[PDB]
Amino acid sequence: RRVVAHMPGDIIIGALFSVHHQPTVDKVHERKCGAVREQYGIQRVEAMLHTLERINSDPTLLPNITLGCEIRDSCWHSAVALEQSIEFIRDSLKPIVGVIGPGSSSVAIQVQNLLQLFNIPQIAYSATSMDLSDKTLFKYFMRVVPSDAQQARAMVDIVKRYNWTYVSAVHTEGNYGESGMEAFKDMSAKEGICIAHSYKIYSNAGEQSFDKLLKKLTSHLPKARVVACFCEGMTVRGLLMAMRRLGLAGEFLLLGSDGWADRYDVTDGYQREAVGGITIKLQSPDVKWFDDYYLKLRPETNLRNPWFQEFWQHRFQCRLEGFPQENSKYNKTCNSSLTLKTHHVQDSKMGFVINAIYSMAYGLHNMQMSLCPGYAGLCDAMKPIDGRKLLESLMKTNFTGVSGDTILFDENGDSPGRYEIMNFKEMGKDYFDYINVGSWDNGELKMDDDEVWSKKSNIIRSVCSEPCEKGQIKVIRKGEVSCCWTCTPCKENEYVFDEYTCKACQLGSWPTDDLTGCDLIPVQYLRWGDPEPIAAVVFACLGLLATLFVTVVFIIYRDTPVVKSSSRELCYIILAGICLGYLCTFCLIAKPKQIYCYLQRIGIGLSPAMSYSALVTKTNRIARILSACAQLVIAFILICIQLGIIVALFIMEPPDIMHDYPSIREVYLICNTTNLGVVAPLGYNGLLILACTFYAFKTRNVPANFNEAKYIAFAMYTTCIIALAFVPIYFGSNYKAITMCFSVSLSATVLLGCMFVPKVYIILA
Amino acid sequence: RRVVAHMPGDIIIGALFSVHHQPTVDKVHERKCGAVREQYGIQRVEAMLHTLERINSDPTLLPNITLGCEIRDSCWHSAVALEQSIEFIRDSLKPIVGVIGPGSSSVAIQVQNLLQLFNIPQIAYSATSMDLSDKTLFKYFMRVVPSDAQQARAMVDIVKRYNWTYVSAVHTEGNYGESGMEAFKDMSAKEGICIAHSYKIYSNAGEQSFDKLLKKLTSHLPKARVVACFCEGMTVRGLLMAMRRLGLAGEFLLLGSDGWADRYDVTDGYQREAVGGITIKLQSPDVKWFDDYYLKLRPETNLRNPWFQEFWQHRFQCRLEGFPQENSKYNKTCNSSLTLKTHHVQDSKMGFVINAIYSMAYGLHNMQMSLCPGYAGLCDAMKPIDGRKLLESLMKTNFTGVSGDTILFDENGDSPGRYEIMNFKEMGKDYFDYINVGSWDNGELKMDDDEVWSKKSNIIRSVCSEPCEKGQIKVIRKGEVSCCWTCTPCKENEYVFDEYTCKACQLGSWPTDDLTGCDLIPVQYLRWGDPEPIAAVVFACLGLLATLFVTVVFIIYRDTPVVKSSSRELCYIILAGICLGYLCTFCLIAKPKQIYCYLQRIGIGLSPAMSYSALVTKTNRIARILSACAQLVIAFILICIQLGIIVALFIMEPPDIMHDYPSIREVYLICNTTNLGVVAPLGYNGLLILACTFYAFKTRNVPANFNEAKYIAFAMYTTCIIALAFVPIYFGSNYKAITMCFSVSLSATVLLGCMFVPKVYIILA
Ligand SMILES: *[C@@H]1O[C@H](CO)[C@@H](O)[C@H](O)[C@H]1NC(C)=O
Ligand SMILES: *[C@@H]1O[C@H](CO)[C@@H](O)[C@H](O)[C@H]1NC(C)=O
Ligand SMILES: N[C@@H](Cn1oc(=O)[nH]c1=O)C(=O)O
Ligand SMILES: N[C@@H](Cn1oc(=O)[nH]c1=O)C(=O)O
Repeated sequence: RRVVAHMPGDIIIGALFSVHHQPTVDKVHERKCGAVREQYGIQRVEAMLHTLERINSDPTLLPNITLGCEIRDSCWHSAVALEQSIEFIRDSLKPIVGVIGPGSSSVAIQVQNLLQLFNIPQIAYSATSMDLSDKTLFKYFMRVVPSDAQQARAMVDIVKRYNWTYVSAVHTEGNYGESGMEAFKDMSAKEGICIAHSYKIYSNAGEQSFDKLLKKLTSHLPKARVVACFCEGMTVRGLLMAMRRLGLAGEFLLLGSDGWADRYDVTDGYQREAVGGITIKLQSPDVKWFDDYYLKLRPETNLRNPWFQEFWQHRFQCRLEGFPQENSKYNKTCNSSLTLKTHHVQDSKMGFVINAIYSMAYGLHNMQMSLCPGYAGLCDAMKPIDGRKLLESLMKTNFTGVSGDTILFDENGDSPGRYEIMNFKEMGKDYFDYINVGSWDNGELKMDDDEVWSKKSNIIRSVCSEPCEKGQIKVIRKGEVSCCWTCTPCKENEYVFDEYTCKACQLGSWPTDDLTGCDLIPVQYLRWGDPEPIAAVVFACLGLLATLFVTVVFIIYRDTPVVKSSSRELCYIILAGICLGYLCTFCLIAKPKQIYCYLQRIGIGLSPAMSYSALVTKTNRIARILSACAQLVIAFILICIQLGIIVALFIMEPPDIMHDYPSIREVYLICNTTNLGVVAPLGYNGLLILACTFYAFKTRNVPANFNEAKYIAFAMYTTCIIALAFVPIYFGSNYKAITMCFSVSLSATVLLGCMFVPKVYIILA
Repeated sequence: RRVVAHMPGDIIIGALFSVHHQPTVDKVHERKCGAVREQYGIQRVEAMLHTLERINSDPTLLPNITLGCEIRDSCWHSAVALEQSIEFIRDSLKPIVGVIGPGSSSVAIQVQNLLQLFNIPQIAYSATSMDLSDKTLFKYFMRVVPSDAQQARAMVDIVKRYNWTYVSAVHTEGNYGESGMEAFKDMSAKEGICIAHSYKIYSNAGEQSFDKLLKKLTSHLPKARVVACFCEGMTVRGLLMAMRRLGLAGEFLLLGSDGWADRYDVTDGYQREAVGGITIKLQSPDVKWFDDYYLKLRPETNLRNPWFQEFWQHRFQCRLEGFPQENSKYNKTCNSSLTLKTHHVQDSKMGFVINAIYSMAYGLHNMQMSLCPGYAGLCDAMKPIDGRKLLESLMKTNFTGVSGDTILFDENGDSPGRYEIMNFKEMGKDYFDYINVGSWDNGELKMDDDEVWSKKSNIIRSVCSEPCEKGQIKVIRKGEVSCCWTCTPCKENEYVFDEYTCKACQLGSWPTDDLTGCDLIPVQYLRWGDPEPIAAVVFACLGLLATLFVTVVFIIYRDTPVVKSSSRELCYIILAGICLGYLCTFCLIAKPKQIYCYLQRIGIGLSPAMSYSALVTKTNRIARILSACAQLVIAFILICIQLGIIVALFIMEPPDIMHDYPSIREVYLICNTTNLGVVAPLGYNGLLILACTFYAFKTRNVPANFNEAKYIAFAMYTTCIIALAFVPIYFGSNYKAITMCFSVSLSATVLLGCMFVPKVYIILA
């Protein structure tokens, strides 16, 4: 059977330390674990052997009673550890009062399922699963190291700190890896992280499995460069050997967990491939007295550690002759000058092992003090040491560790801890070692960003797509990982609403700069000034001066017989209307306002009706004679026909400015002028024009005072064509106001030019 | 301690049957399992304690040797089963050759991890998890039921058959639920299904936990109406209890699994909450010879089974007076008239238990006949029965099952099997039953869709969003599962590229019907129909007729002195140009072509200019005299200017068809006409017109033949005004061709109608 390392005592506590390597894949069934381990094996085994013969020699802990030990090998396998635990409990079918729990979390679970039946407390130093924190299933399990929830949080913090978004995930099969990845996914995908794929692999899988895994990992190589390994000690080594085999030598940045840590045995011979990796290590200062005791050890003297001779032969490649464990495999013979001092590395968690073997001692001491305070030794009430009492005392245990910090188990049998984010760099030529960079204690991580990536060209960001926010572009996600987007550009009309929708602005509106929001488009009107309104207003002003001159001539020659042929008042109402129609242009081309446009409508309406109606009455009188003072009256009544019409139109169309939007980009303001509200007065004016066309066609060339009718007929004919010429523009355009102004102005200055100008032209003679 | 049913023999098989219920959450640590179970307990115990006395009686199976037993209760818990297994192996520290392992995945693995260390083959009848198919970790585990991969495939088939896409999932904590749900998730998310959320719950959790789980499940009533368990017996019952408590009676459709099967003890008293649910049950015909043995049992005589009296007093809520197990909790007593024939239901896994026991017996028989073929009994070669040999013999066993089929173990340790879909329907009022509605065997699925939902208003398909492949509204996904999409339209000119993106068509193009594709929109041209161009062509034809009449008169009355004041040809060329006007109109309104382009340009550039040059020469000769044949040459030199300038513009701009895009919806075909390419000939025409105006008023009214000077000046004035009247429309419009046609026509019929016509007006007398 297997060998065991006894040491005598009054109270015996067990331990399970992974002295030998994991059994190979092909010999799992035989359960014959392979090579020996130094750090995880002989160092730990020696620690107990010492940290009990310190406790025994110390009078202040457990006086007059001697803790012994039975240290037994678990080969880091759940099957072997279970058989060893069975060997532990064979006595209960001297009793074992407790064990120092095996390193692996899955192995810890397997051994706990058996130990809790016989009420045997178990203390772990490296088991770091969340699954072991549930006291319903694991009542008799306590740890001196924090859970790996905090470790997953630390890894997530590291990932989020360096913009890393698109990462790959690898985890060892078991409880450690499974729980690690579960926590990592749950608490990462929430915040910002985005896992490309997750792969699982056994520690003892063949090289073929690792090759396949590396191919699958390289499948996403261009984008996902960070691999987040909640993996174990040997899984990462397998990955490194696969990397060496496949020729890939630094396209990945492995992001380890507390299986890689500070360990040198996982990067021996493959330092070129793992350079740049970030690991997370439970903090524990190196003990000193253990080194002093350990370095002086020799294979000749240490008989109490049955694995010592084999390890001694394995480390320095030679053989021992004068001892049974010759192991003739090694050729040369060891000389009496070899020592462990050279290339001596004391692993992490050597603080934790001693802290455990203490916590157990302090629990025993407290329960001894409580049960029989008077006696000093094994009292009658202690001979069958009760598991329940021991666990009750152990739950509330509280002391100072070797590191100087204090140890307390909370309600979950757990102890708090701080992480230390190591980094694998290359100091000199062919010289690699782990460099402490950061830390993480209770959600706060201090990181030396300078030490990692001693430059500004850090590792390529593990992102699926570049930041898509340069302007109008707006990301669309194609069903796959929510962190792969395309850069589809929205249109100029819309602005980015969120980041996945862009929404159109109002009918009169435009997106602001940088597409941040939307704001009202500036309004445009016919400003006072401008090219064309000057050409309008100068025409209007010169027309006003001309008509003032004409009325001055009229009033001067008030009683002249050559002009006292027609009704003088009739030849007045014309010019008054002309003047009003002239000021109509001025009140038309102006800043749109409530007070202005109704007056503008009145101007465009009445003047070219009343003046032309006076002309109609004059032509009526002439044609009928070829009456009395009633004609001035009929004029007034004829005018009014229109005043009533326009006042009626004023009701359904009150003067109020509305904004016009011919296109999405420009906005104009005009009042309630409408096609129906303009055509009707223009229609009436047109009807009057057609009525007076008949009388024009009647008069032809009648010999009158200075041949007035001959000029007025031609004038009215010209006005007809000028009026009908401008309709296509006015129907469809944005120049309605200026066109109306021009049309009115040009319709005027023509009738006066032929009805009054020749009279004034010859009035000088 | 815990009682253990014995039966003496030579070779003792063990077994673990869940006689008692799972220990409550509060008393897990005490390990006191609660109430007794009939189906999963006493029925199975009675089965084994018979089959192994039928086998003993049978001479053809294991002759001259008597199989025994040692049934123990696992209480459906990992902890209790482990201690029972320890009790099994205590002898090996009579030996137990093997066990009929517990039917529970987690319990199976827990017992296996202990048994394989002692080479004890274990056969499970109800452990269907996938994890137990690995022979690297579970070399000593065989089962007579198929794995859960097939069951997950069956559930996925059922889900996909009824269009169910947005589903919710709950699985019992443990190896069975976890593995089953992992397989279901993979195999569903691969194909087309879409899980809203996944919940995990322990089967023995309090009512508060189930209430919280049901709240989380009701968080998605509107869409996720199907919840697909893969959960255990006493987890669907928890769901039903929560449904009863918070008053849901059909808001969900539970889709059960092998755990639910058709068990009547998971819906007793909660039928109203579970109506309509679909379950999956391993097919096993009811064994008949077992019923005859079972129904005749009496508590007075049956003293092999130690649990039988307790079960008897539990089933009939009474107490037995004459035996120590009085259990005075019950009030009334039991008369000698109770019989198990009332409401007798046989569990749906009684085939598999007997099959497993037969398998173990046949394996033992094979190994017996191989090791010592001659001797009939237990030869000396098997006093220490080796577990390895027994496992080797078991792995290749092959016999006929109780149901009728054959039992064989493949290389993976499991056995083939077929499933049976079932539906829990309310047949009569206050009467419910499980109805077989199909089956599932090796991939192919048959379902009687008529029996389930005997209507068309079935359970609403659980979809997060309506299928939005309608019209042109596209699909956008929003950071949640690629099944909860909001449907948005895109622009009318845009056609759908794929299900998620739409893009606009070309500058000149339009999306086809149903927005599937894009096609070239037909071009729009100056159609020969329509009222306006028909009127234009009629006017051009009338102009041609007028010119032909004029030339007929012109020639008839050529040499006559009344018209022989000016050069007939000076007049003729004018006539040639006026005809060329109408020819230009004809060549303008047509299909725009390469030839027609330059022809139309030549016409418009030449005709009016060459006519007006002759006109100005004719006017200026008379004006200056108020000569000879030099007038024709001095006019031709002016005519050459248009030819030169048009040739220059021809060199600058070649004639070609140009396709214009006024809007995204309208496309026209026009020529390469340019503003600068037409303004210059217009400029020359204009300066010629103003020169003619200058020459006009000089002559004013001159007495000539029919007083030509009287009319021609007025005619040209009319031409000038009509020319400048039409230009605003041509400046802004889309009807350039027809506007130019009208302009040319109007400029025509005036140079003749009152300049040539008066000459011939009195030519007939
Ligand atoms: C990205 O990382 C850099 C430092 O590596 C720093 O700007 C910050 O942590 C991140 N920036 C953004 C915009 O997320
Ligand atoms: C939905 O299921 C029905 C059968 O129940 C069948 O038409 C097809 O599988 C699905 N129909 C559509 C339109 O996808
Ligand atoms: N921490 C791991 C165990 N472990 O694996 C290694 O390779 N080192 C180490 O400590 C766990 O909690 O399971
Ligand atoms: N089939 C389950 C076990 N099981 O759970 C129940 O509630 N019934 C039942 O058979 C498994 O394979 O784990």
